[PDB]
Amino acid sequence: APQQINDIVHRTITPLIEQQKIPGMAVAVIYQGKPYYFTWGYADIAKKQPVTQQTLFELGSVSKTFTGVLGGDAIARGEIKLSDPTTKYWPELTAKQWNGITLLHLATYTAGGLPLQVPDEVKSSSDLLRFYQNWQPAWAPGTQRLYANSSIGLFGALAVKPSGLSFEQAMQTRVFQPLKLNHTWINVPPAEEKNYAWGYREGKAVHVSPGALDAEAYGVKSTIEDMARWVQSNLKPLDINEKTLQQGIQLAQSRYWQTGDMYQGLGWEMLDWPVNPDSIIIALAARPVKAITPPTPAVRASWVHKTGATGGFGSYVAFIPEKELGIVMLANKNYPNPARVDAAWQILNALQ
Repeated sequence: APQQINDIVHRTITPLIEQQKIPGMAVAVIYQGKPYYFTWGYADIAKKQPVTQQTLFELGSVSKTFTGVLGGDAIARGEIKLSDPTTKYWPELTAKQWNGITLLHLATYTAGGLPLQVPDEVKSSSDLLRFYQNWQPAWAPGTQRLYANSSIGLFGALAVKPSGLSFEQAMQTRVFQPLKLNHTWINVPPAEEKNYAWGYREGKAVHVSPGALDAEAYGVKSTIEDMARWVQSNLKPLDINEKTLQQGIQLAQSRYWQTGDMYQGLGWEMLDWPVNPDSIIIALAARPVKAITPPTPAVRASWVHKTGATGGFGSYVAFIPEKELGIVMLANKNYPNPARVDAAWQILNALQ
């Protein structure tokens, strides 16, 4: 643990935790490819359980990076193509609006305004079918980006259909296990409950609620050690032995669409490096997108990132491949995104 790293980390995080009233936090910095870990505060306030390197946090939308890489791995296996119509994998989707919507549109939030959330009343597979059949697009496919769990969540479900595996089995077998993410879960097993932090919302201890497409969009829980390993795998996919997984990582960091200074990958979002935090940083923001035709392969000089939240948790991951530099920040309070990005940029800027 070089003193430069200790110093910038603690000097940035301590006041963050103070200002944001975060009960507990874990941070990993990847510096020249090696991880360094830091923890503060409480995984469970009532039971006075500390955050440790083994504490599980809800990743929220950072889960989409796993879905994106799982989908990439499926493409690499020749199981699906991003150019395939959604109806190839769900022929029961017969409503006319689906003509022209591809798996690429689903993965990148460009299907034409699918909603941020699947409604709470949607539980069964028949309920879900009805939901997508009834949805009325605001826009033609591939014209506007609207961040949507109902969009990437559907991508996740369809992407695994040819494999025969459940989404959780595919993710375990094809992503978690190969990468040795042995403390990363869609469903937290009873044996690991001792390590599962409570989230805190308005001072109340909360965990994520079950929902349709939860696993695919927002349901991964993980430790700071596994998340550091996830960042290492994404910083250097070539060091991964499994050919289709290596390829899938690369596909998830390709640039499919541009809006402003940002490029949409599968799960991951990217900006050209160098970049200031103001350019890096609303319940709904509809943005016109330009297609990148054809998509740009993963650019090493990029700030690659994803913010994530559940009711009680706030996470952030960012890395720069050309510099072998990265950070994961996991907290059991959902605090504002700009504060996450500022802190990450401050740390990585100091080390870069």
